Amino acid sequence: LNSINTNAGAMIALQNLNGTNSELTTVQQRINTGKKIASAKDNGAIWATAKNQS
Amino acid sequence: GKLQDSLDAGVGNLVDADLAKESAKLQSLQTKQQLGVQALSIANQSSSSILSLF
Repeated sequence: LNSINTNAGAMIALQNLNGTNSELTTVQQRINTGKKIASAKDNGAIWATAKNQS
Repeated sequence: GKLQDSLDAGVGNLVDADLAKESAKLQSLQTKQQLGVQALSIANQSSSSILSLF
């Protein structure tokens, strides 16, 4: 298989690249907020406990 | 005279800030804003890698 109409290897490469981009995004977001649990999207239970407790 | 002193001390207890905690918060927030500027500078470059694809 070596057709010009498709390219799976680029597809898996793009998948891995977007995954790494998402990881870097969440890391830089926790860097500039200084908090592992910035919002309810991060982890709802401990975030709720933190809001009530604070 | 003693009643005036009591009223003025009550106003002071009611409004005055505690500078000791302020001294720690100042340095913590200076480091925090520096980290935030660094993270935003890193985040600004997300589109720079796209040109390498072409």
